[PDB]
Amino acid sequence: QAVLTQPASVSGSPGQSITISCTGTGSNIETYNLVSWYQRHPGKAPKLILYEVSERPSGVSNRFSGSKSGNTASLTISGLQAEDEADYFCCSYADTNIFWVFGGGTHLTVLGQPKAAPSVTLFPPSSEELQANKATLVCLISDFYPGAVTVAWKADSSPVKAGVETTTPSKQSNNKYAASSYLSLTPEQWKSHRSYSCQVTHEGSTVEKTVAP
Amino acid sequence: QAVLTQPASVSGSPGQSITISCTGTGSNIETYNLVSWYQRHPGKAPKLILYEVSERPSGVSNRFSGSKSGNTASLTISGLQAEDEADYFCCSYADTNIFWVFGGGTHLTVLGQPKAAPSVTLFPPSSEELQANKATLVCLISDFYPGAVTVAWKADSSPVKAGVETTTPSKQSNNKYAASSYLSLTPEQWKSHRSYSCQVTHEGSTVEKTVAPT
Amino acid sequence: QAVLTQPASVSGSPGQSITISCTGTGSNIETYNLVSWYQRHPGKAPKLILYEVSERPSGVSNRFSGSKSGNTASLTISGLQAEDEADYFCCSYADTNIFWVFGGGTHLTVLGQPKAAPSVTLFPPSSEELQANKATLVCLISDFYPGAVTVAWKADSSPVKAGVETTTPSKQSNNKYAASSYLSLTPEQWKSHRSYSCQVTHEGSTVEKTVAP
Amino acid sequence: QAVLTQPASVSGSPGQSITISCTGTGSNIETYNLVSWYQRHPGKAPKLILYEVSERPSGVSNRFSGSKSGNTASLTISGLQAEDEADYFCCSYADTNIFWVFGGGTHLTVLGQPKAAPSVTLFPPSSEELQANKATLVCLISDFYPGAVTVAWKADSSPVKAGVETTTPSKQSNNKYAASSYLSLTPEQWKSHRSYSCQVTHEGSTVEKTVAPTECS
Amino acid sequence: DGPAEARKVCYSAVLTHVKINDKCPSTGEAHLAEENDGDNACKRTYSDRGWGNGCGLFGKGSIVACAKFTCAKSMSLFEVDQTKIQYVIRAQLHVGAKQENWNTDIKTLKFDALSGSQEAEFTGYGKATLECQVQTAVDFGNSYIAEME
Amino acid sequence: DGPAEARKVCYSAVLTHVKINDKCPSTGEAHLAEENDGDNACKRTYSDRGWGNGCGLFGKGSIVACAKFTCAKSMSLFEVDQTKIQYVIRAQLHVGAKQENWNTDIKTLKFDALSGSQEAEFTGYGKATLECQVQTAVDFGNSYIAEMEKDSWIVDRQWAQDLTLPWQSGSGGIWREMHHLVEFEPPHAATIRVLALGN
Amino acid sequence: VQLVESGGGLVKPGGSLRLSCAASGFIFSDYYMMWIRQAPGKGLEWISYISSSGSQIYYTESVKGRFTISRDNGKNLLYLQMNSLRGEDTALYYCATETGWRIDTWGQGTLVTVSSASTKGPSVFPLAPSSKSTSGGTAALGCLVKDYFPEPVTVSWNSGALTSGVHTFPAVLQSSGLYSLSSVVTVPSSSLGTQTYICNVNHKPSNTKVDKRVEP
Amino acid sequence: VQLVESGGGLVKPGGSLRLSCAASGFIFSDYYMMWIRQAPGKGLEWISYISSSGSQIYYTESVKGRFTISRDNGKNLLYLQMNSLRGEDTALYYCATETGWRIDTWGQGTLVTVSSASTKGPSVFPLAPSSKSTSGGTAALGCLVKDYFPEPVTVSWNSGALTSGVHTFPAVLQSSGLYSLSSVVTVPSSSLGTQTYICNVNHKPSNTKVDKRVEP
Amino acid sequence: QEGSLKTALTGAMRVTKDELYKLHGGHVSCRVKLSALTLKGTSYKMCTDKMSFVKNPTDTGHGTVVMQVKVPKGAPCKIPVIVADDLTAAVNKGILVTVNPIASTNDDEVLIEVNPPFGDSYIIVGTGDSRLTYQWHKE
Repeated sequence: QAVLTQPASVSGSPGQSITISCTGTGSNIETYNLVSWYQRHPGKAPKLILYEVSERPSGVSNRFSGSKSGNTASLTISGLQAEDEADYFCCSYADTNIFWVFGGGTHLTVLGQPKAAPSVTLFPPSSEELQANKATLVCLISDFYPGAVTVAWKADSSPVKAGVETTTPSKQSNNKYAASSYLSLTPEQWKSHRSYSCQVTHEGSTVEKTVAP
Repeated sequence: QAVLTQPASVSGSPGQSITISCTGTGSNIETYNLVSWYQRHPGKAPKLILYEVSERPSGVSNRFSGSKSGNTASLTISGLQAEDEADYFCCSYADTNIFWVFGGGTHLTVLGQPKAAPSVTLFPPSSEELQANKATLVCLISDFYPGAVTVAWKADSSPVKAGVETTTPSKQSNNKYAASSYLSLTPEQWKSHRSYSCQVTHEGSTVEKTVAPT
Repeated sequence: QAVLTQPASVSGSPGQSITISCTGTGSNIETYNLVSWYQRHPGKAPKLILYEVSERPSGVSNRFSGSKSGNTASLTISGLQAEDEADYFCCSYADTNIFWVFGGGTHLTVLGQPKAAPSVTLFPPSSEELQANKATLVCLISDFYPGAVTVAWKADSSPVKAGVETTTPSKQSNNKYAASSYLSLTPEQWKSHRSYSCQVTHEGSTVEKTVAP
Repeated sequence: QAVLTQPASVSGSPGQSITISCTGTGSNIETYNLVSWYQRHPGKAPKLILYEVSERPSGVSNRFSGSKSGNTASLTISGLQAEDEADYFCCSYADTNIFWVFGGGTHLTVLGQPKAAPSVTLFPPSSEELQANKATLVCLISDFYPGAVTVAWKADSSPVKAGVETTTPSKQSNNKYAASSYLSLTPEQWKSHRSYSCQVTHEGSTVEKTVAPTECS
Repeated sequence: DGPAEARKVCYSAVLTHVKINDKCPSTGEAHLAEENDGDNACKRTYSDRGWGNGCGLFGKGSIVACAKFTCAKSMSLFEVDQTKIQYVIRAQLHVGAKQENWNTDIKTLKFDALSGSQEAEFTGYGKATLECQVQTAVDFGNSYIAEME
Repeated sequence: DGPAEARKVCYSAVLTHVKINDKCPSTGEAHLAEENDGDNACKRTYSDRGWGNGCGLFGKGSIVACAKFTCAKSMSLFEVDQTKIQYVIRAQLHVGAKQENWNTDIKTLKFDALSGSQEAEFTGYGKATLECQVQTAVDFGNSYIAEMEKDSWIVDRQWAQDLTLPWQSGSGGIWREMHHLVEFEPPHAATIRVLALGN
Repeated sequence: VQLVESGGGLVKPGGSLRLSCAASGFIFSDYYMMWIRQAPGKGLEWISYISSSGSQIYYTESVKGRFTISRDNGKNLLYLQMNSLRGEDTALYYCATETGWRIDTWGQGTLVTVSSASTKGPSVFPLAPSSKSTSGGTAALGCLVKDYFPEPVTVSWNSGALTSGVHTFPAVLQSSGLYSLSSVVTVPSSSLGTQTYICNVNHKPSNTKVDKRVEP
Repeated sequence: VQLVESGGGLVKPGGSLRLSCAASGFIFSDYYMMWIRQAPGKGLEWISYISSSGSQIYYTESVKGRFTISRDNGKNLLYLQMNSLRGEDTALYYCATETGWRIDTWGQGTLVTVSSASTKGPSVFPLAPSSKSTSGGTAALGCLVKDYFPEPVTVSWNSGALTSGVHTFPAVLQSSGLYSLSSVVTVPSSSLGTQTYICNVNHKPSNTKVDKRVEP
Repeated sequence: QEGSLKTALTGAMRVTKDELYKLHGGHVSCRVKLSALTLKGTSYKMCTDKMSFVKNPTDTGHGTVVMQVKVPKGAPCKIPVIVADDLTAAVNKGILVTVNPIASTNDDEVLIEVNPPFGDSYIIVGTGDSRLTYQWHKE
C-alpha cells in the first residue's frame, strides 16, 4: 500500500522558519521522487507550491522550499507571514498501480496572537433527560489559541470507546476558537459509574473536568 | 540518515496481543529481508528472540512472531504476560557499507495492575539553602501507575521555562512508580512571586500543589 | 527386534529438574541417532517436543532438553510447571525393517500438592456369591498421590498366576486417585489355601491386607 | 563399555527347568558368541560348566545347557537337584579393548523343602548405653527361608536414611537363615520421636515391630 | 486457468558482505558456520602465506569465504497442461444493429478441450452451432510459461 | 603433540529408507521437505509415465527421491606442522652395568625443532653433548596423518584430497559429495531404488 | 495444521471398519502419512505407512493382510480400511504426518473397540463389613457389581441418602469383555446393626434393578 | 554460551580505557566479534567489528582513529582499546558474537562514563515538614542532597533505625554534569516534636559523612 | 571388503529375490501361431448414434495415438474409426491397431489405438454428423 503521515497541527511566529514533514509508509515509495505540496485557504482551491520534491511552480515565493531524505519529504517555509495561515497537503506518486497518495493534512498556525489555555465547562445529565430514557455528557471548550485540540473521555478511570462526538473547531467573535464534545449513553451506565471525566489536550497541556450522578 | 524508527512506548494488559512496529527507509529493511528482534530486561544481556524477519531461535515461545511488508517490520506478541515487560530493539542489515542499524527501542509495559493516582509532596526552599544565596523547590511524585507523567512548574500562575530538572519515572519496590522534579531559583525570584505551583499530569488527570514564601 | 523401555511414572516438585530415560536394545537408538520425544495431555493430540535427540521444534520452550548416551535417550525438564503434567513418549528409528518403535510411556507428576500413601480395603468372597459356585476377591485402593501403583497378590505367600485384573488410577473428587484390583477364583481354591493377600507397592513402600476363609 | 546384567534371585523346585539370563549391551555377547558359565558353591573354587555358549567341558552333566539370542545369553538347567543350589556367573569376551567381562552373580534357590516367615525381634537401646551418649536399635531377624529379605527402618512413620547398616543372610544349624540389623542414633532423637519400627520384607508379606522410649521416673 | 508451478529462476540477487576465515600452512582447514547453511554461497580455496603475512611457513594456507544469497527478482516457470486449454469465441449476426448495441447482441461461447457443440441462439433468427478445436500442436510443444513481474 | 585436524573422510555410511514423490507429465515438479536438509542425499529426475502407470499424458514426469545420510565410520585426516615435531633420544655409556640396570643408567633427551645443545651428564664420567636435527625433507612434504579406529599412516595430501568418498570439515558439518557412497538407480514408474556402494 | 480422525466405534470380531483422517493447513500431497494405535496396557505402534503419491505402501505383519491404507490427495483424506477385525485390534488410532524420518504432527485419535460381549445385567453381591477399626470404631462396607455390559451402572445407597464416605470405584474390563465394579461406604462400628444399608444397583441397558442388603 | 565484559569506568575527555570480553561456550576463533554501544537516550549502534581470525577490521566513522579492536584467540579475549575519549563516548558497551549476518549473543554490558565534571561533595539540607495528613495524622519530611559527583551516595535515617515509610528518590543529572537527589519519610502529626530525625548522607568518592537534622 | 566386491561387481548382471532368483538379463525368442486368432463381433451392427470422447486422442510416444470413446446408446455394435487428410473423402491412410472396435453393453467406454500418417491428418470416429473429428499433426 502507501500511507503518508504528516503532523496534524504545527505553529510558528511571524518572521520565523517552520518545517512540516511528510513520512511515507508503504511498500516501495523511494522510486519516483516526485513529491508535491499544496496550499489551501478555507473555502478556496488548492494551490501547487512544490512538485518533484524541490521544484517550484512559476510565481511561487522563494520562502517555500522542499527537501527529502529517505522516506520523509519536508516542506519548509521561511519568513513566516500571516498570509501563510492555511492547510498544507503532501502528495506522492506511490506506484504504477495506485498512483498519487495524499497525506492527512497540516494546519499551519501563525501566532498573530499569544497562547491561550482552553477553558472547559463539563455538565452532568439533567434530571429531565433521564426521564426521556437517555443521558448525554456535555463538555464545552472555549478561549484557546490556536484551535487545535484533542478530546478524551473516561469512565471512572478508563477511556470510553463508543459515543464520543468531537467537532472541528469553529472560530469565535474574539479571534479565538471553540469546540463541542458530546457523549451519548444510556441512563443505567450513567448511574452505574462513579464518575465521568472530560479532559482536553491543547499544546501538550491537558485540562480535566469531572461530573458524577 | 539510515536509522530505524519505532514507537517509544506501547502498552497492554495481561492476555491480549500487542504489535511493535519498525519503520525504515526503502533499503534499510527492504533490501535483504533479514530483520532481527531483541529483548532486554533492565540490567541483563539482550536476547535474540527473532531473526530473518520471521525466524525463531531455539527456546523462543510461539507468542513472539514477526512480519515485514515494505518499510515496516513488526513484532507481534500474543498472550501478554508479566515476563514480557521489557525493552525491545529492532535491527536490520542496511547494506555493505554501514552493515547493521538499530531502532530507538520500545518499552513494553504490561498492565499487571490498576490505575493509581500520583501523590505529590511539594517542599519550599530551605532557609539554610537561602542563606547560601540559592533556592530549590523540590516536587516529589510518589505511587503512580503507569509511569507516564507530565511535570509542569508555574510562577504564581505562569508556566516556568528555565531551571527545570525532572527525572524519568523509576520503579518502586511495591511495583508502583516514582519521580522527582527540581526547580532552581534565585532567592529574589522566590520572594518576588506570590506563590509557586508544581503540578503533575497523569492519564489526563492533574494533581497540583502550591507553596509560598513565609 | 526393537523394544524401548522407559519408567511408568516419574515425579517432581514445581521448579526443580527432572529426567526421563529411554533405554533400548543393541541398535535402535545408536545407529541412526534420530530420537523424538512426545507430550500428550489427556484426550489431546500428542505434541512433538523433541526430535533428532537434541533438536527443538518451533516454540517448544528452552526448558525441554534431550541427550543421548549409547543406547539411552534422555528427556530433561528443568523448572517444573503445573502444565507439564502429561504423558511423555519416546520414539526412535530402529532400522530399514522396523522403521519406528515407541517406548511404553512415562507419566510425569508435578507435585502441585503433598504426598499420599495408599489406603487399602480387601474383601473376601461373600456367601451369596459362593452359593453360585463363584468366588471373587476385591482389593480396593484409595487416597494415594501420585497415582501410579503396583499391585501384587499372594496365594498364602505365593505369586498368583491366573485370575488377576487391575484398573487404572482415576482422580478422586478431592484431587486424589483411586484404583481397583480383582482376583477371580473358584470356591475350592478359596477354601484350600490358608489365606490370600492384596499387596500395594507405592513409591517404594508396600501395603498389604490379608483375608482368611 | 561392557556391563553384564543378570537377575539377583531365581527360584525353582527340583525336577523342573530354570533359566538364568545374562543381558549385555552394544557388543558383549553377539560380536564373538564366546560366552562361558561358572558355578561356585560357597567357599570352594569356581568350576567351568559351559563355554562357547553351547559347548560343555568334560565331566559336566548333560543337564547343563545354554543358548544365545541377541544380547541375552541364558543358562538352562533341567532335572534340578539340591546340589545345584549355588552361585552362577556369566562371562563373555567383550572386545579387544576391555576383555572378558562378568555378570554380577545369580543365587539360584532350590525349593527342596518349605517357606518360613521371618521371626523379628526388635530391641530398644539400654539405659547404660544412653549413659554413654549413644543409642542403637537392634532388629533381630531369624528363621526365614529363603534368604531373600529387605530390611526397612522408620521414624514414627517415615523411612530412615542415615546410619542403617545391614548384614547378609547367614545360614543356621537348622538349615534356615538369620540376619541382624542395627540402627545408629543419638540420645535426643530417640526421645523426641514417638517410636521407631523395623520392617522385614520376605516374599511379599511384611512383618514389623515397634518400640517406644520409656523412662524410670 | 492455474498452470502448475514448475521452477523459479533467479535473475537478480543481492549479496551481503563476504566473511573470511583463514589459517596458516599446515595448521588445518578454516571453518565458518555459514558454510553449513543451504542458502549461503561459499568457496573453499587456499592462499599464499608466509612470514610477510603472519605464518611460520611459506605455503598454501586454507581460506574460506561465504556470502548470504538472497534472490531479489525471479522468473517463474509454469508447466502447461495442453488438455486444460480454454478459449472464448464471439458470435454475432448482421441484422441492423447500431454499433452501440453490438456488445448486447454478441453471443460469447466458451469451449473446453473436450466440449460438445456450442450453439448461439439469436431471438427471431434461430441458432447456429459451432464445433471447434484449438490448434496447439505446432505452437504449444514442450514449453513453460515464463513470467516476470 | 596434537596435530591440527583437516578432514574427515567417510568410508562406512548407514542409510535410511528412501522417500519418493512424483508427478505426472505437465503437472509440475515433485517436492519433498527432505530436499532442503543438509544431511540428506537426494536425486531429482524424470520418469516415463502414461496411462499404464496412472497419468493422462504420456511423457516425462518429475520424480524426487531422498535418503538421510549418517556416517558410521570415518577416517580422520590431520595436518602436520613440521616445526612442532619433537623427538626423544636415549643415551648411555659403556661402563659395566648389568642389563637390568640399563633403564636406570639411560639419559633420555628431548628435542624440539628449536632446541639447542642438550646434555647427558653421567655421574662420575663427565658429560657428552648432543646437537641434533630431524630430517623431514624427503618423507614429510604435502602429507596428512590418516587414522582409522585402530590404524594410522602418513598419506599424500593430494591423494587423500582426491578420494572418491564423502568428506567433512570439523564440527557437525555437512557431508560433502555423498554420491560417492549413495547412488540412485533409474526410476521405473513412481519408485526409485538406492544403490549403497558398501563399506 | 491439524489432522482429524473419524469412523471409530464398537464392532464384533470378524467385523469391518473404515477410518478417515482429514488434513488441513498444509499441502497434504507432499507428506507421508501413517496410522498409529495404542492398545490398553501396551505401547504405541505404527501399522500402516503411505507415501505422498500413494505409490509406496508399508504394513506391519500384524495387519498386513487385513488392513488397507490409502489416500485421496484431491480431498485431503486418509483412509484405513479394517477387515477381519480381532480383539487385539482394540486400540485408540491416530493419523499422523511423517517428515524428516520422524512422526511430526498427530491427531486427537479415534477409539476402536472390538468386543464379542453381549448385553447382560449385573450380578450384585454384598461386601460384609470387616473391621477397619484402627482404634477404633470404624467399619468399611461395600457392594460388588459384577459381570455386566455395557456401561454405565448407577449405584446408590438407601435412595442417595447416605452420601458420607460413599466411594464407587471405576469399573474394570475383564477378558470376557464384561465389566465389574465395586462400591464401598464407611460408617462407625457402633452403628452397624442400628441402621440398614442397601445397594441400589441400576443397569438401564438391561432394565435390571437390584437391592442387596449388606449384613455382617 | 556467555560473554562477560569488563574495563568500563570513569575517565575525563582525552583519556584512555581498554575494554575486555571473555568468551566461553564455543570455539572463539571461528566467529566474528563486534562491539556495540548505547548512549543515554540514543539508539543502539555497533562501533567495531572484527573477523574470526582478525584479518578483517571494521569501524564506524565516529571512532575510526580513536578505537582499536583486537582479539586473542589463544585466551578467548576481545579487546576494545579506547583512546581520545569524548563526551559522545559515554555509553553502555556490549561485546557480541556475529553469525549468519546477525548479532547473535550479547553480554550484560559494561558502563563507560566520560565526564569533564570533577569530584565534588554535596550540600546536604533539611526540608521543613508541612502537612500531608489527608484527615489525617500524617506528615512528610526529608533531606536534600545537591551538587555532588560521582555516583553513588547512600542515605540512611537515624543510623538505619527508622526504615518505615522511607523513600530514597533516584538522582537527577543537571546541565552542569552534577547530580542531586532527595529522601523522605512519613511520620504521624502528633509525634513530630517528640523525636529527632537525622538523615545520613554518605558520599564515598570524596569521603563525606553528613548527618543533618530535620525539624520545624 | 564389501566395497571392493561391489566395485568389482559393477556392470555385472543383477539378481533380486522374493520369498527364486530373479534375473535382469537374457531374452526370449518366440514364434507365434495366429491362424486360430479370430475376431469377435465381426457380426454386429455399426454404431450410428451420438458418441462422446471420454479421453481425447493423445500422443503415446510410439508414433500412435490412443483414445477412449463412449457409446451410451446403440446396443451391441462396432465403432468405425478412420484417419484421413481430408474431411470430405473418408479415405483411410492410418493403421487401426485396435482392429474392429466393439461396444458390448450400453454406456460402455472402449479404448482405441491408431497410427496416423506423417504430417497433418484428421481422426474420424463416426458416420453421420454424429461423427467425431479431431485434427492431428505428427512429425
